[PDB]
Amino acid sequence: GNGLLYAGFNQDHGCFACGMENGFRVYNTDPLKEKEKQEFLEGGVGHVEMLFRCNYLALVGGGKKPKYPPNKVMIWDDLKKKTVIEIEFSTEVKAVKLRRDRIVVVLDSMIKVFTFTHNPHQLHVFETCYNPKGLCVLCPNSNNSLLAFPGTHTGHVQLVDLASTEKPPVDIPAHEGVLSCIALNLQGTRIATASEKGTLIRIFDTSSGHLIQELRRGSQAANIYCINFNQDASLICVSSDHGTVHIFAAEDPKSKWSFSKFQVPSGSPCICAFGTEPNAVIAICADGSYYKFLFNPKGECIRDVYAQFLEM
Amino acid sequence: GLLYAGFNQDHGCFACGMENGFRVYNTDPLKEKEKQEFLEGGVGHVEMLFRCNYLALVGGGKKPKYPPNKVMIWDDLKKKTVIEIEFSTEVKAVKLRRDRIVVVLDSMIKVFTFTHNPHQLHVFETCYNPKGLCVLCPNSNNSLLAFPGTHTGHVQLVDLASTEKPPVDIPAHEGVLSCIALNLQGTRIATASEKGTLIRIFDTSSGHLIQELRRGSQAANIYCINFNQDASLICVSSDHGTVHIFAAEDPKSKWSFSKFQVPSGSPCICAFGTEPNAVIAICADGSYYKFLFNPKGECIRDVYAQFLEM
Amino acid sequence: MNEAKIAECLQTISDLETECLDLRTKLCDLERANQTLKDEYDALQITFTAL
Amino acid sequence: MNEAKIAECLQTISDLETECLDLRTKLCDLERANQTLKDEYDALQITFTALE
Repeated sequence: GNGLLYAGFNQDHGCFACGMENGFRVYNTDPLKEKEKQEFLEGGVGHVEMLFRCNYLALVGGGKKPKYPPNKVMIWDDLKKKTVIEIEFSTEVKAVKLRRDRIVVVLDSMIKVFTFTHNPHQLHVFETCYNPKGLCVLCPNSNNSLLAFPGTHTGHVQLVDLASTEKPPVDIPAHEGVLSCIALNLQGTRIATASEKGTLIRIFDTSSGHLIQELRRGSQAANIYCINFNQDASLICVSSDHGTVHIFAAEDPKSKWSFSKFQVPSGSPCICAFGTEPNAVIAICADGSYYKFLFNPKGECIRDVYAQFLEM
Repeated sequence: GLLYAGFNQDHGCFACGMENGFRVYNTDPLKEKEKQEFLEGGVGHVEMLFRCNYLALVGGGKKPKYPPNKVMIWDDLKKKTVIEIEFSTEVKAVKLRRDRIVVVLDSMIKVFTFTHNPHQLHVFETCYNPKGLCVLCPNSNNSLLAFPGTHTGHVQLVDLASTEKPPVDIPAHEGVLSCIALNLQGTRIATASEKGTLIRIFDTSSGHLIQELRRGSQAANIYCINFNQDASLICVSSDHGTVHIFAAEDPKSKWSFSKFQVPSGSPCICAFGTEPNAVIAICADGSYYKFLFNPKGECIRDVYAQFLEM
Repeated sequence: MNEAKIAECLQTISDLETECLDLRTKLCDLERANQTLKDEYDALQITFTAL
Repeated sequence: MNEAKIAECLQTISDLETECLDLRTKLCDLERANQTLKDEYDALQITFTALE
């Protein structure tokens, strides 16, 4: 195909990184610009986690010919163009989440937290239910060390503060069914959740676990691919199968349904985030399509930008 | 009103404490690098950490910005003080390395961690040290601290990485010390007494006398001593603004081969420029001079400026 | 612009310097506590070897 | 040129990143050793208090 194996936004959605069959690439989201491209003749990278706009990337090998064994996490130093820390595991790595002081690795059955040091030390292990999608969010903010992940019970989210791990975790019975997506706002004060039914998105307070807002995307089932907050957490964007994107208002009693939505014309699955304009939403699709949409108060969407980001 | 002038560790810059703040300048070519204004008062000491964002400030002047018994670490990227250390006595000078703050008082030297709460590591007693004579090697692999001992005319040398070893004590002069200088490698220390007739260079590891050099037969107040990059030369300032230039490794040549007068005659500190035959003079009146010498020992004045005015 | 690149880099440097100061501070603070607990281990060890 | 100041800054950032990594390593190393000693203290403590 096009060789894309992974796409993910950074902590503020200002960039997205792509794992490729032949390496990785980093891009500025808005305006779209290729920022870094590292080619590996020897194989692909199946997961890329940025730390904001620092020179550190977490890489996991993947694809038909992975650059690294899939049971290893590689921290890439993009200023030095080399791997500087490696952590090896007994099982495949499903995702990595970075903060400045912690490496969090996500495995199928557990979440291991390490020091971000030349010899990483394991600090914590949290058991999860079967987590093949690697669902985990970690607050990148210095004043909020929140780690959130699927609990051992179906539809529960366990929340742990990594600065006060002696405290019991908050367990949120978020859905009756298997979790499909989890998202934090930039402040780490709100968590958005969906089940495999994908009819409802629920936003909780991360400190109390209380439901703040329930948003109904529809009556029919949908595979939810992505959820993201805007910068002030007043809005969320929601991607679904067939590439539709729904736009809702969070934390507003005047919201329950989508004020806006658009379909991605190619229908390919996409992740979404908000642009630099408060009324901009960006969609990055598995086929390589980039879309920027502007919405209005009537919920009409206009296309501002379209590109194939993989050709730059 | 100029209150203080001092070179950084490589002489590539000099800093000025002013009645209304501080300034940093590039030594050669001369260019104003930074200007910080304080409406509330003066800074009487400014210690650079090379070309880093940290400056040590001590309040001074008629209306000091800070109490003179406090050391302020300035973060020049944030334009604010980030660390404060308070003392029972006035601060005479500060010396910085990346991992240590060294504070010179009139009669003792205290070494601290460079942390938000500095911890006192060592205290060394000195004789009465109103000039704040103290040199600290800035190099990561050499922690040499050198200062006036408790005995008149002695220099004490301490390695801040091996403080359990007995210090080397050098009986450098018969009289009160007036000036002390290290070379960039921290292998040599130059000294003068208040008689100022002799400059003596010692090895810092053994305390052995390497050279005894003569500035003249009559007395003179030595204001400054500095080595060139290879420590093959020293420049020496004295009263009347004369600068003497010596060969440090030639025992056959103990008198200055070259010297020039600073035309204003004001007391000045001196260092070598970027050119191997350049010497720079920073004078208390605000005059800057660059002189080029040649192998015959002739000196010509190349540059003059008021750095306080540009 | 070229100046904009400078501004980002200078901001990165100031934040990095802040972190070194914080780490060194936490390191020196912990070094002292460890030595204090090293001593309470020797003094308590001699007590319970005396018993 | 103004580009030269970019090059200097990039070197400073690279060097600072190494120092952060080294310091956090020494800090986390010591934090773990302190916890190991916090354990042996309480261990020997309760162990020979029962001896008394």
